[PDB]
Amino acid sequence: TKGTSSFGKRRNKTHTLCRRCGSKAYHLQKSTCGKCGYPAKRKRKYNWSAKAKRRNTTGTGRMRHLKIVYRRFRHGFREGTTPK
Amino acid sequence: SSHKTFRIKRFLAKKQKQNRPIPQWIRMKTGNKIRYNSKRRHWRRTKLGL
Amino acid sequence: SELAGHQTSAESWGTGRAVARIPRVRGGGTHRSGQGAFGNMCRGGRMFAPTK
Amino acid sequence: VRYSLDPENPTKSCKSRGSNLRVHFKNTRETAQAIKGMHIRKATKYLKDVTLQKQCVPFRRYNGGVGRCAQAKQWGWTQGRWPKKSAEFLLHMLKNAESNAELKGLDVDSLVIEHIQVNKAPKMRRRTYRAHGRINPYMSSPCHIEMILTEKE
Amino acid sequence: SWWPLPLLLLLLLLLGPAGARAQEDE
Amino acid sequence: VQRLTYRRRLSYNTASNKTRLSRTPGNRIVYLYTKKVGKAPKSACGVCPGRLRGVRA
Amino acid sequence: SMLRLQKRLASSVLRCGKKKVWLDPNETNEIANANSRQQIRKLIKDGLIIRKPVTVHSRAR
RNA sequence: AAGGCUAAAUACCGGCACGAGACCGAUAGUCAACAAGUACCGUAAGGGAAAGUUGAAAAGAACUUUGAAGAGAGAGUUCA
RNA sequence: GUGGAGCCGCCGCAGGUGCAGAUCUUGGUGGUAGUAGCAAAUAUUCAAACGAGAACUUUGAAGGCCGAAGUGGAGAAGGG
RNA sequence: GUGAACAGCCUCUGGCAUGUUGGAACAAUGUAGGUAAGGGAAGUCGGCAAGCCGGAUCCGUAACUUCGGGAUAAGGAUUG
RNA sequence: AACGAGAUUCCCACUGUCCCUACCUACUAUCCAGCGAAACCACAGCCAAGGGAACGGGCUUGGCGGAAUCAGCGGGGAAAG
RNA sequence: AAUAGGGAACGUGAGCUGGGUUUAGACCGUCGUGAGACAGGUUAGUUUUACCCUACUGAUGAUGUGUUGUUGCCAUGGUA
Ligand SMILES: O=C(c1ccc(-n2nnc3cccnc32)cc1)N(c1ncccc1Cl)[C@@H]1CCCNC1
Ligand SMILES: [Mg+2]
Ligand SMILES: [Mg+2]
Ligand SMILES: [Zn+2]
Repeated sequence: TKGTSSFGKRRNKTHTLCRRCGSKAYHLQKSTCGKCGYPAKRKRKYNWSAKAKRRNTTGTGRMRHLKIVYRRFRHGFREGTTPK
Repeated sequence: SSHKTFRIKRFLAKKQKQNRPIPQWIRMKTGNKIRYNSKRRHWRRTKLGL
Repeated sequence: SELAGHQTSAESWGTGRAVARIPRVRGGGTHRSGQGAFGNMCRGGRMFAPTK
Repeated sequence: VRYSLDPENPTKSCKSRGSNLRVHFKNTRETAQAIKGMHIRKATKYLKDVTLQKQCVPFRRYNGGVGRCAQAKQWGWTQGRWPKKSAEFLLHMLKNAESNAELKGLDVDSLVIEHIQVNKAPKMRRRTYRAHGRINPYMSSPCHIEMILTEKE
Repeated sequence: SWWPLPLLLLLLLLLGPAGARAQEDE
Repeated sequence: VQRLTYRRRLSYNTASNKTRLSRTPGNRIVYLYTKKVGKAPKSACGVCPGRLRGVRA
Repeated sequence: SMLRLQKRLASSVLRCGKKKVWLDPNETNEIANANSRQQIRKLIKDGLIIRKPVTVHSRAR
């Protein structure tokens, strides 16, 4: 009654998906998250696992607004447009 | 579940459009090596988990 | 290699089960699931005297 | 493609082949040995009577626990079995063999099965479900077959 | 011409070793 | 003899999902969801229950 | 010669089960042209799908 | 003394670029030379793979023939 | 003999330099072996059809069981 | 329908092809179910297992007791 | 006292528990078509005695030894886990 | 008639039985401040595999007399 007969009562969810990291780690009864620790202001990361930064450091996603600051840098951030 | 919040069936609608084969013209391009879609999900072997 | 093969959480299985006492990787699912982890013997292992 | 022991007289000899087809190997090995050196319009009438259980097929090397039968004594053996799928794939190939002999212009009522060998193909896999939550595999054993047809004249 | 599918690692769960403990009272 | 089912997606006989059943002009014995029972106002100042009259309960 | 769709849809237009519906194996390819329900109601009036009424359960004993 | 600022010499396994190696050469080198932190597992923290090569050119076998097809046997391409 | 683009002598130098065993790691395959087995809940039969192909698909006829706390009709949760 | 009954058992409405296969034969051992002369626990650590009694109406109901019980005690009969 | 799937002794009744087993049926097992695993495995597998790590399959001295196999069996393989 | 003594891994558990032993529950006695202990007493307590080789019980067989059949001989083995 310990094993396969009692895996039949897995019917209701606990962890749904969060809104800041999208992880299926938002614990509904606690209303926090497993990876990011959602409603606290910071981002939950730790130095006791060097892979769990490797999943979510800067440089793992799109970088919509740092692919340009890297590009804008090498001209001194101009504002005068162009010649003709 | 038949009672689903709207975030779920815009999460399910992405995971239905991608369960779909490669078109036969894209196996004729210059320099590919994909020959069948290996991210195909079948609803009994591998489930999404919400 | 700066740190090869140790970037893996594994342990010896310990008890019987008719396996050698090499550390095995954890988990389930994928192929690399119970294989022999770090040690010069094993595939994907830290070499003997990782050179400095 | 390439055969073993390409025949001694290629002008008056037909050939045929089928590959990566799903039979059992062991049931096909010990029926290709029974007709190895049999005249084609006797082998054709033979392999009908194998499927109808009117003329058996002895198992010689691959006979572990194979039960005994009474029609084996024509072959001088105490074992046999009547594989009506193993003897039904290569019944189809004799049709394929005589189709190439008439296209090369040979009298098909005068051929013998000179050479025939059955060798194994890459085994395709699936799985079963055993006690205490283990998995043990079902694997097939498809075969490659190959025959050369020579007349005696 | 269907693409290859499945063949995932078994990942079988560990079970108990040597069944009943038994032993000798001696 | 004609087993009949719920028509709303609440499959229990709870406090608000309790009914009667009636026969349509298309003579199928259908299952019709009724209102709860109203209760009349009881009098002020500690008199016996059994409510007022003249009013719509 | 699959008739199972026509077996379902006639049982949804006679208001009966799958057991009761359908006599007449003569015109079998003919009713395999009937897919819409406004072809499957013409076949009832033409006499190709009948009701095949109830097994008798007499209370006389 | 219980108040304050301050350049060089110094430190850089994150990054944006580079250059080189008495390195490793697909069970190696990072976990990854390829749709790799991807497939997949776990409720979740987390664990996490296998997988390079036709040829100069696809010229990737038109066509005839037995079979319903899988597959052949002839013919054809190419240096193979 | 196959194979198609690299390689070796000698003098020095430098090592991640030699395998039969580690209940060794990883990949591969055997004997076992056409063997254990495909045996819980009574049970199928005849003809016609589409088919290259019919015990298992459909259609009919017959014999059956579930038998209204159902092997029936609808749901919540879960699955997508 | 029977019956006290939503028990059990047969059927109508509604399902279903006998539960991941079929055919031939009726050896041992087995698994599940039955019987058996004469004797009746001699079996065996133990009456283990099995069997007997079992529904109702009318009689009859002891020791003991916290006077509630015991008790449907036991023990007879009857049934179409 | 009532109660207990509690523990023990004896009697009446009942019975294959026994004398002493027998017969029948069902699903098997068995033969066949189709699909078809695993544990395990140095090499393999005929015994008696002697010697030996004091209890051999192999060595020593005798007995002796014909292919290939089918259904069963639990003596052994100081069997396997 | 006699109710002689034994051996066979204190014969015999992939033959069984689990009574007593010899886990975890528990009670009592003695001892220990205590945890606990006691060849002290008591009740409750999961017994796995054979389809491998041999051995053995049976069933086809193989050699050689040219092939096939019929009727016989007895080496050896058992022996009540
Ligand atoms: O199923 C088992 C079971 C049987 C044997 C093993 N073993 N033993 N050694 C083994 C080595 C390899 C594999 N398995 C092994 C494991 C479990 N049971 C069981 N039986 C007796 C004792 C313990 C148990 Cl759990 C249940 C219990 C209840 C009644 N029905 C059976
Ligand atoms: Mg490689
Ligand atoms: Mg004699
Ligand atoms: Zn989150």
